[PDB]
Amino acid sequence: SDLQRLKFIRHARQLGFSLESIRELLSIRIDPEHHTCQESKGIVQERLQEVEARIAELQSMQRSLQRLNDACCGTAHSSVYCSILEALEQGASG
Amino acid sequence: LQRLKFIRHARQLGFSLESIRELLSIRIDPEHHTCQESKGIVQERLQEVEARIAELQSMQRSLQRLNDACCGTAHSSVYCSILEALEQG
Ligand SMILES: [Mg+2]
Ligand SMILES: [Zn+2]
Ligand SMILES: [Zn+2]
Ligand SMILES: [Zn+2]
Ligand SMILES: [Zn+2]
Repeated sequence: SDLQRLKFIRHARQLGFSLESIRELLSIRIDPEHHTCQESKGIVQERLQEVEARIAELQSMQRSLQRLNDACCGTAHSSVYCSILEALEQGASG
Repeated sequence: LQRLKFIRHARQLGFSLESIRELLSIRIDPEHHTCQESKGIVQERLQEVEARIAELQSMQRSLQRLNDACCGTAHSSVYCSILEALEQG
């Protein structure tokens, strides 16, 4: 139905599939007899790898930011002594 | 060259232009700023990063499940579990 098609698209968009990938998934959807699991899995797996890569990138930043946070007292203490500034002057490892 | 190095490091952590601007002001006039200010800027960015990680991990878990159930071979997509899952959500 029209509602089911939108539901299909909605679910794919919720997983972050690109316009290109959703178009391909839709093509498979209405013409499955001429497509395979290798094609559908490839679409999913490529998106999966991009998501995991982005998570790892963010986690690296998360760890550095966490280290920056943890070393600072976070009070009225004069910034002339702030470890955050010292760290950023040296690098981005936190 | 140091100001540019500082900015580079801040950029590597994803700080916004606004946050970098605030950090630079603290850096140049530290005697009139506090650790509370610098830590707040760090926490705002850290929380933004953690929020995005959480959103992505949610997608990752679902995608991983879709991946694992499919044979990924010449098997006709008429039987594909990925398409079935997408229909259901
Ligand atoms: Mg110290
Ligand atoms: Zn302090
Ligand atoms: Zn500090
Ligand atoms: Zn299969
Ligand atoms: Zn399949």
